Amino acid sequence: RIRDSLNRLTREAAVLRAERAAKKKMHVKSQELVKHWTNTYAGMKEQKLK
Amino acid sequence: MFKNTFQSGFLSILYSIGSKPLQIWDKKVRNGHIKRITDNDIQSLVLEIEGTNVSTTYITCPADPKKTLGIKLPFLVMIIKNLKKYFTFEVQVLDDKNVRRRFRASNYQSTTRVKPFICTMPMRLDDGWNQIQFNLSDFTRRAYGTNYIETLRVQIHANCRIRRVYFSDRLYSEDELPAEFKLY
Amino acid sequence: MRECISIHVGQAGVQIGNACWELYCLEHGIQPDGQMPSDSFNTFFSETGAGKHVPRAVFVDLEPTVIDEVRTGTYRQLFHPEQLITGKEDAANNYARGHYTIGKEIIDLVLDRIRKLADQCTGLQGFLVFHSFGGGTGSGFTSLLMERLSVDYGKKSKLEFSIYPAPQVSTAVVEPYNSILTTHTTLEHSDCAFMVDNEAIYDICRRNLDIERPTYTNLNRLIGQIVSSITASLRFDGALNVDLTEFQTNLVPYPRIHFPLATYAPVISAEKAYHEQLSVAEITNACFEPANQMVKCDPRHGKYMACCLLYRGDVVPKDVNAAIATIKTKRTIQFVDWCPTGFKVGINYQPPTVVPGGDLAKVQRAVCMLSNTTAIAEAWARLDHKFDLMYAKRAFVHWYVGEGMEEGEFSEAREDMAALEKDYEEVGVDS
Amino acid sequence: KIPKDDLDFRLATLYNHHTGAFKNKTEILLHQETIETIRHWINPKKESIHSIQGSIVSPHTAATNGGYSRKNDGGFFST
Amino acid sequence: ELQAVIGFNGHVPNGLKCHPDQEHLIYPLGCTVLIQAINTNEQNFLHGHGNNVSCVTISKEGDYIASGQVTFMGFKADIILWDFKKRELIARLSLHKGKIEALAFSPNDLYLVSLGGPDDGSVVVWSIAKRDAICGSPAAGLNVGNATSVVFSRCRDEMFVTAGNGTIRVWELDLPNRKIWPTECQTGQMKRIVLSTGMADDDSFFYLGTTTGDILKMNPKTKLLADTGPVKDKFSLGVSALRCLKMGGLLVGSGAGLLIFCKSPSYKPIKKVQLQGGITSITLRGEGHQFFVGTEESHIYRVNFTDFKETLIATCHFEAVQDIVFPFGTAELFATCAKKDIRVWHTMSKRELLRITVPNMTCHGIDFMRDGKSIISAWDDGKIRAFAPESGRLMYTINSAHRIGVTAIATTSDCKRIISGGGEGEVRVWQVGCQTQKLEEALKEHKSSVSCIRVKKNNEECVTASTDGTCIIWDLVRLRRNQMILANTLFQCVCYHPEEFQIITSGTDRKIAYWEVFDGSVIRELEGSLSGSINGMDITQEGGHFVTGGHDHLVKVWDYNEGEVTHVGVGHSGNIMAMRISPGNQYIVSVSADGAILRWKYPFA
Repeated sequence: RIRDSLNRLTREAAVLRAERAAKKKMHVKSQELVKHWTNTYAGMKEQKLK
Repeated sequence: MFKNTFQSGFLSILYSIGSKPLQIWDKKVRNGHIKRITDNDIQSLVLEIEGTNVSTTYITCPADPKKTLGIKLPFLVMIIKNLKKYFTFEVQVLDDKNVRRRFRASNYQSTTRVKPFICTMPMRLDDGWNQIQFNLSDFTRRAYGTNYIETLRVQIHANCRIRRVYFSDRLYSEDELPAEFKLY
Repeated sequence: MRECISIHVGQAGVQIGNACWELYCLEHGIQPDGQMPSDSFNTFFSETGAGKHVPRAVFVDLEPTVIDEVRTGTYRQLFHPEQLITGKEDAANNYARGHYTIGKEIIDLVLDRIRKLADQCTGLQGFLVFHSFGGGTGSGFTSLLMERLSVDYGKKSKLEFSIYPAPQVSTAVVEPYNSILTTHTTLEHSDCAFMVDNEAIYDICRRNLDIERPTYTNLNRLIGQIVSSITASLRFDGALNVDLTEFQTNLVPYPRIHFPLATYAPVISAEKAYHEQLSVAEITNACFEPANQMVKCDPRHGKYMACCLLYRGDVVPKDVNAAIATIKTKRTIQFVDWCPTGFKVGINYQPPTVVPGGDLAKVQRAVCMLSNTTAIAEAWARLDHKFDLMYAKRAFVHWYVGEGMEEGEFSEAREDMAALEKDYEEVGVDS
Repeated sequence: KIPKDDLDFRLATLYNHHTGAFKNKTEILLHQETIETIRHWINPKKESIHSIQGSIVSPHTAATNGGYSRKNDGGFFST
Repeated sequence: ELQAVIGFNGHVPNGLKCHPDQEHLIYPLGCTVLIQAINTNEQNFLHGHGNNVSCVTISKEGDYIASGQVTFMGFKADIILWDFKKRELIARLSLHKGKIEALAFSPNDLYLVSLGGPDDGSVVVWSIAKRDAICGSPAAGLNVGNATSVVFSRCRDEMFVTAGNGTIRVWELDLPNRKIWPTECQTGQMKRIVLSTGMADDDSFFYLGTTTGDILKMNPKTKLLADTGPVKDKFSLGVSALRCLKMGGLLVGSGAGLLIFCKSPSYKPIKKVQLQGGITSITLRGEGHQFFVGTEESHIYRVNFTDFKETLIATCHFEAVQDIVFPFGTAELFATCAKKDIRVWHTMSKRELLRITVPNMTCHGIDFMRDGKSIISAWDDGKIRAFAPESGRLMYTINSAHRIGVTAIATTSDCKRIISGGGEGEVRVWQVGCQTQKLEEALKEHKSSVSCIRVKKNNEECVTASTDGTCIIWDLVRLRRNQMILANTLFQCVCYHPEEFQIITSGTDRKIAYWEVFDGSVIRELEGSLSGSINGMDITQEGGHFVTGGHDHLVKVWDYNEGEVTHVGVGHSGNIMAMRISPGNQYIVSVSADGAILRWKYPFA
């Protein structure tokens, strides 16, 4: 416990960094699925502009 | 039963006025009958056992053959009238030697035989209604040497009218007796 | 090992104790049949070698209708089958049925069970009776009881958590007859008397807590929590421990001013606990408001004469001293010359427990207080006016002279309350 | 099982000496080896609807209240 | 495709009537009729009536069937004449008030008779040549009471209205005056509550079964009482079901579940069989030697007339059903819970394997464990129970869980935690153990009821579908809230997407809505059928199929990403409330509220 006490702050920072990265990556992959969907309002506006 | 019960001054079994008087007594009818009919003198209901045979028709207060009622009270008191037909009643006791003795009082004897287990004895009733007060704690002090601890079963055979079979801690007088335990 | 005996006489007593005796089962690990799964239980429950724990309480009612809810409900394996003394016919708002001819039958049985329980406790510390002023059996059976119990045992302490009739609302007609007669008993053969009422617990049940339609199963749980706070130091550990004479000597100055109020401080919902900070300084200050009296009076128009407290939970006494100094500084709270301290504190090291289905949150800090105040004489004035306005035309007195009670004891308890109301102001005046 | 003649004549004789009268030897000694859906569960305590204790539900469908009871001195009263 | 009809309605009298070709059995259901063959060929649920069918009458030849129904106060109620060859709604005959209590046919097929009204009681006579009424009259004795049932003669002209509380009235019908004439059968001192009726073959005597238990024989010619009933063991409850034979041996049945053979001079039980539940229908095959019994608890009994041996052939629930759940890994078992009852089924051969009763309270939700150890259920008595899988043993109960009945219940995958929500809104968590079970913390976000609780594949988060307008996602490892869905729908079903990208909501407002897992941000709304509602969603293991079931009869297969609908919802319009797919992706199973559990095959989406 005392040997690993010297690095207590780095794991605390690493967990926040990992959770923020995973959340934002989930947002981006769901945006990929949303942009591949076809019955959206703005996508229908783009097809009507076409 | 009756171990945890307080067992104070007057403890009662088998009131004739009840929704179920004979709920704890086990009855064995054999050339006889049991009912609940009105006496024409005290003018309230009594029980009724009859039969040609004295010995086979009876009711016994512990229904379970193994079980016994533990009553520490000295005197057993009944309210039974005289009918000029044969009639018996029996108890057991327990004494300080941890033995179970007997005391039968039947209508048709003249010899009391002091004996190890069964001390048969006579009685003589009066002409009308009467109550019987039994004096247990001198019968087992005189006939048997021992003293009184318990009274374990009671059993009454043929040809009587039954109402109010109750235990006592002493001999009460008629004025000292309460309103319900009187006769009339 | 520091035991108590708690009797519940009447209907209201038995129905409060029905809500008292699972809070004790939930403070400890005692599940309802009597088998703890995994001796701070000692004051309330005896233990029996098959694992089975049995209560120390007697339940009496002269009618069998309410005890037969318990006898086949959820708590039938818990109680001993002679802690439950029953009858056939009630007393029916008459004091004479209960204290006289028909009520002299079960008193030998209730005294046998008091003797048979009190003869097995190693250390005996006193009595907690729960009897209703409003009853016909709950106020006559207990007056038949206490006059014989105090001849038998004598010096041990008597505390009664009784139900005072509210000043406006009331649910019977001969309450001014049945209230006045039992205070010929409780002045001489009793040593404390904590009263509560029913309208103010509805008040404090709807304003501090979002309950529409409040009932008796809401009254009886708070009055069970009050007694579990007063019986905390005999069962637990902490900084200052107050025992069942260490407050009941503090609380009775004169031998006829022994009528103190009670107040429980944290009463709040499950939602709005997050928004109040719930500090020692604010829940000490909640005790001294006029809104938070379980008994309907204003203490401001009177004077607190002597007080007490019963803390619990995560307190440290610097906060309590800083609270008490502010309470002494304030001027909503007025005192008398003959008690310049006017305080008494116990502590404990245990939080409140949350019975499931109760509408209270898991607060940590908890306060009770128990006040000898002279402003209960106003409520006794309001029930004082009710008596002679019915004895003037001699109403209902045949129902009392029928079941063995003479007429003159109405005048005797009249002048008894007259002397008591003479005593409160004569000991509340300054010198 | 049998270890001798005594336990042969008494281990399984099946001959009451009291009741069997005027018998024979072979009728004395006779052992017994000569002679030879939809399933369901029922709750024990028949409960009652009327004797339940969880709450007293409002007469008005107080999700969208029908006769407005506010909390005394401002705000929602129910749930 | 459509297969495996399960349910039954045997709650109203004489619902079961075999048509005189003795092959197909018709019987009602919650809002329709059903015809079953010997091969269980469900045939032509005949559509209509707008509301619950209650009474069935069949033409003697075997070509027409007519069934009434029940509506609101001051609304009409329509007899419908159907066919038995091309199952076509011929005639809608809608002329009564409130509801229709009884219908009957004439032996020459021209005439039908109808009794209607709990309060506005009247009898009307319909002709089949033109779908109209001939004449009618109040069929209830003023200064007597009301009436229940009617039957024609075999004189094709006189018909009997039967005592509801003691009115027994013969009417004679004459065409040229277009009239029915009331005479009353005077009885000496008897006033019974008559509750069933049948007629002999030669019109000589007709029999009435009463509530007091004694069988009354009548004479329709004398217009007087003909014969009294049994003394010394009158039947226990009311006599509910009386049938005749070609000879003079009447078949009586009493609502305490007793069947007795009976004859006219001495009403003595020559052949008695005690059955399951109260009998309310007897129907006899025209061959004579086999017949059928319909019971109040929905059991159909094929019983041989010779030697009186029975054989149950159809069983189901008898109130509104809710909340099926498959076991994980097994597609062959069902659990179905309803008022007072829980049943464990089969899937393929539709046998019932076990049944567990709470006496008279109400169930709300059922769930399995993640293993096969226990089945938890949530009941309306303020209690949460859990039961042994076989033999129905009660492992545990929880005494005072919520303030109102516990509604939704959920299982954690490590078999340690059970999540409950009920009508109070105090969301509670239960840690189980071998010895005891305890509560940790009460989460009281909500202001209204709780519909469903569904937890993540690896427990970490959950979601509480609720009828407040808010669906919360909670976390498990700490007890606090992450995110709220605030929306304009009284929610019924909230489901996770496989791979946990998004969560989908439904309800009353008919907007199937996909939702972003963060911020509660709405994506899109795809509408329901038309002006119904929706209560049950389903996604398979993969996450491309999407099953939706609701308040009309429509179950809908959907594509996930785009809105593609596939209707096979032609089944029952009793309000479908839950629906699950088998774990083998083979069957889709829906529970219709009026008791009917139906499974279809799996389509590829």
